[PDB]
Amino acid sequence: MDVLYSLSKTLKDARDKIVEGTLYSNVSDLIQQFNQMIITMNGNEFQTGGIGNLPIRNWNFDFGLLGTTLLNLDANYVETARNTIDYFVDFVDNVCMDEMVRESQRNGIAPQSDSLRKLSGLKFKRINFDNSSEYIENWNLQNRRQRTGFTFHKPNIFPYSASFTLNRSQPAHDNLMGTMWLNAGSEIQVAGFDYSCAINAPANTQQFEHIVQLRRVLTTATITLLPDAERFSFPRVINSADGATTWYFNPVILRPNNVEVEFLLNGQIINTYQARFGTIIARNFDTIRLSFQLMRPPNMTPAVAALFPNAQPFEHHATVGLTLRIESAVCESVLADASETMLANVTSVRQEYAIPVGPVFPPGMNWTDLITNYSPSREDNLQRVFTVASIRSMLVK
Amino acid sequence: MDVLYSLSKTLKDARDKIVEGTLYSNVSDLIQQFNQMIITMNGNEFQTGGIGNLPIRNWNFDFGLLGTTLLNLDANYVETARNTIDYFVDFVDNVCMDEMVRESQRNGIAPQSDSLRKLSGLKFKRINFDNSS
Amino acid sequence: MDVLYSLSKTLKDARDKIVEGTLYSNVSDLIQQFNQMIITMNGNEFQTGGIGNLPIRNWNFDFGLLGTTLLNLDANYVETARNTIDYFVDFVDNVCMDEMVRESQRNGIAPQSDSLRKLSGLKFKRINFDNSSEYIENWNLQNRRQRTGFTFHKPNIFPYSASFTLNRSQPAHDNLMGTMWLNAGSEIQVAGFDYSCAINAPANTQQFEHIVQLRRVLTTATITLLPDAERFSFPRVINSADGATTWYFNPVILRPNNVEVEFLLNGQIINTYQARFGTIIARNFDTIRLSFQLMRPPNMTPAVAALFPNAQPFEHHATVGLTLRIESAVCESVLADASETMLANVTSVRQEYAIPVGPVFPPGMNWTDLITNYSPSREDNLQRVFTVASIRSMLVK
Amino acid sequence: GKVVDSETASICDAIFQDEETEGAVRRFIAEMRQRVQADRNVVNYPSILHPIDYAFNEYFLQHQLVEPLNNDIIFNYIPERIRNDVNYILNMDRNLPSTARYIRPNLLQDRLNLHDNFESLWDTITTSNYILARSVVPDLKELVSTE
Amino acid sequence: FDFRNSMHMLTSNLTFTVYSDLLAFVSADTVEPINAVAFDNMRIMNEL
Ligand SMILES: [Zn+2]
Repeated sequence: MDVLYSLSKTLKDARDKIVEGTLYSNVSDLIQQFNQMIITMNGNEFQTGGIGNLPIRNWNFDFGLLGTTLLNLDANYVETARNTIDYFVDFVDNVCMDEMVRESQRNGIAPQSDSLRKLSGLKFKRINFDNSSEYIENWNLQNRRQRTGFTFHKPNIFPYSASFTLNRSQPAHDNLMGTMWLNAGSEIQVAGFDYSCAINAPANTQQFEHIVQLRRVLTTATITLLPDAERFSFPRVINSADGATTWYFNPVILRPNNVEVEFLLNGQIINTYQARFGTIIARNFDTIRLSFQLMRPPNMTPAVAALFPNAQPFEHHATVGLTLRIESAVCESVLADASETMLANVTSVRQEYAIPVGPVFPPGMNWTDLITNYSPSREDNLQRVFTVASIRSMLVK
Repeated sequence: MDVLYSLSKTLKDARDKIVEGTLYSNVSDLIQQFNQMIITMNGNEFQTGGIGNLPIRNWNFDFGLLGTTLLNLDANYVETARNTIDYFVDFVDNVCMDEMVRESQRNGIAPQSDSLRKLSGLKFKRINFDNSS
Repeated sequence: MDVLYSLSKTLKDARDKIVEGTLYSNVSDLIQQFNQMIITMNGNEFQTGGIGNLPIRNWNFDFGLLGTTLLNLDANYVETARNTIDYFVDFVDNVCMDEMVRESQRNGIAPQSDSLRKLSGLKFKRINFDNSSEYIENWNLQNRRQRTGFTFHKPNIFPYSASFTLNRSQPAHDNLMGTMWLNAGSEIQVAGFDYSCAINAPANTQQFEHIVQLRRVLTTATITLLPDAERFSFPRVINSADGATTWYFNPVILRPNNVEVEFLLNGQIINTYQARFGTIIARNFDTIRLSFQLMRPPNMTPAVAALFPNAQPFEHHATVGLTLRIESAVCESVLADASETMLANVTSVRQEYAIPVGPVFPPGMNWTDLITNYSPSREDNLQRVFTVASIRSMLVK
Repeated sequence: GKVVDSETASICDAIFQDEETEGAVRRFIAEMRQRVQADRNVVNYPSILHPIDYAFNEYFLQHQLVEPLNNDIIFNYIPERIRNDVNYILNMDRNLPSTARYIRPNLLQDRLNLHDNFESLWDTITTSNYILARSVVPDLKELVSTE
Repeated sequence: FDFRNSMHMLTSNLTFTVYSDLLAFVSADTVEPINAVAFDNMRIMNEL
């Protein structure tokens, strides 16, 4: 594995620092490393493919070296080199892809392909170098084991969930009380509604609460919290809980009262914010709890009073809400987010080559399904597969 | 300050470019820089923490250099190194944190901690490098 | 065979006694043994698989000895070793598994696989050592016509059997007398019922008896015997013997009278216990006989008298019972028990690789079927297969 | 047991006897033998130096400026031309043991540009390179009788 | 002085044979002068 990495920063820090011009000196420490490789290789036959629509190109090795008898690289030097790199490029591609599909329950955290199982071999370790690519940096630290970690802009921690819970309902659905929400990606929107506008509620206040349990702990999260749930601020016709009929939601929005957001870790409050909208920090949590209330306005102008009668029919439905977005955070486990192409790379290679569904990943690498049942096996396979995708993107995008 | 920086790219470009195998010459320019540090250090005691729930861990120095001999690094080389880095890691953490809280109305732009006020010292500037962050 | 064993205690007492640190002469007597192996090997080629979903892997040998030096083992020494062990590990696994499936009638006790048939070869015997692993200790002694068994637990000697026998019945099933039981694993529960509460029985006592014949003799058994059969102390609706209808059982429990447990061997009473509940020892037996009686209470308070009228309908059914559990015992034949993973290992490897049903073992290695018809062939194959599973578990769990 | 060099030797025999040196020492010194693999050309000999000494001698080993040698390389130390100049015959006769070893000629070009100021010295070079030349330029033959 | 920290193991090769001058191994004759040819290939010195 670590092997694999080098093979690339080798080529990038190569196809990049080797051009018509420069002084040798820039590459002395480089050229060397390079050659070392060629040697170890030459003579070993490699096989890739043998699944779905994946060609089976075979590769032989018999390549010359790189004279160090020069100062300024003459064009002629480049071309006689690029021609030798373009075999490694078109190679690695066919290598990544091959181990970017196979899955294993028992040892999923390990290598699979007849291509890689041979790389972890000892006689090859003679290469490894310059491990500063965020992902490998983290692969290693995970095998000796310690405080690993990554960076994500608008991460993808919430499996898609869009539903409601009626705490008070009746067949006609003309006087409901409950909450409706949308948890997806890095965002949560939740609204609490009370058709009666807390007319018969103690202190004329109806309490609401929304709890979201993350499948992985997020640390160092920068979060935007805003009052109101725009998504649930418009008229809707919704299916009843049993699917037998449809109800009408005609919201009128009031400010959420006594807003309290708690970021908990193992049941303990790590961060708590009372009615603080804007940017807040949640430093370590596996659960978010949003509590908010609808308080019947004690003073109402005629126009307002008219919306909230003492008796049914209740035609304007009092609604309070919150919107929470995790802009950035760190997670000890790999996740999809709004900037990295890893998930898309893995999913794309599998789709393009018609790779059959395996025993670990959900059909189509479906994110919601994956994060909903993010087992240790899925995570180890995901990390292996994401790390390979990142190695590949250093050369092929 | 700039001091502080180095101490890291030192370790990263370190805990990263040093793996069982690599042909030496990818680090010759690196090993050197490293050692230089160790020297300047050894012999000077340090103090951190001293507020809220921030432990008051104390530190000392006295470490062997790094055989620049070998041509290809053997596993044994790594471990005898990682063990020396893990003291600098667990150190720097306790260092950053210490000056990541103190504040000053007047010159609230300069160093504060008894840890850093000693770093800006002159005998230390023998380290700075690779400021691309 | 014995060969196989060594290959492991070799590795365990290896992957264990060899670590960054230890002084020199704590491995001298060990290192040696090791090398000896390598030699014998290198050159000989091996093959595994070719049955069901079993990967047909090919193996080769050609590994250097050692640097039988350095005092306090330097890290570098380890790694250059672990890399050579991990080929033997991943090997042996593929070896055990291969001979952990093949069945043979006539003479099934012996080796089968193209992998092992070559191991029993003579040029290989240069390896055997440290046979303190309970199982091998017993394998050998068995090839030497001699006695000795294994220590088991909450053993699995009783094939599942849950039934009843009506000694007095009639179409309406309103005045039955008989017994019902559950024999399973290491436990027996049996109840004797008499709807008439021995109203017309001699001495107002109804005798009951339950006999269980073990398929193998158990020696040195520690047994818990308790009055009452909780399993048969509640109301039931049961199918009639002919399956044509259902009867009602409405038990009321009385203490079993004149309890006598006999542990017999070849028809002879070896141990007998009269009304002794708690912990008892049965030192050697192939049969258990439980005799107990229901004695109509000679004196009854009104509430009791009301349950037992002189004439039908009999609505409360007098029931007496016993519970017997074999906590531990020794058997000269391998058996499944509540602690060892052998049966589960063999069954699991066969299931995972979709191994076809063979001529010896019942489909799915079904324990009840196996112990019910525990033929010599099944036992020899089971022992071979259990011994291999135990060799495998020294390295792979 | 066979060991590294003289000093290495001495030391052992020496300590072996300073009674107050852990029974482990004798042991190690004892049973510890050389490493002799015929095939391959491996030789791992037990040694003893010092941190700063190992330091030295070490690199001396890891920088044995000695590349291999195939008929092919001999053939190659030859100008791409000439070989392709029929007029000249080439052929091999001696064999090559997988023992062959040479020392790189190190022919990095000019490095120093003297051809743009150090006239004084160029003149001395040219001169030189020139005489050199005459020494080679084959003499002529079959002329037309002067007279 | 601490022993174990001074004792090292040695990676040394085994039995080379160093060669200098080189060339020599080059067996080479030459056509007869009357048969010369330049990159031309027609013949150098062709005025019989
Ligand atoms: Zn138990």
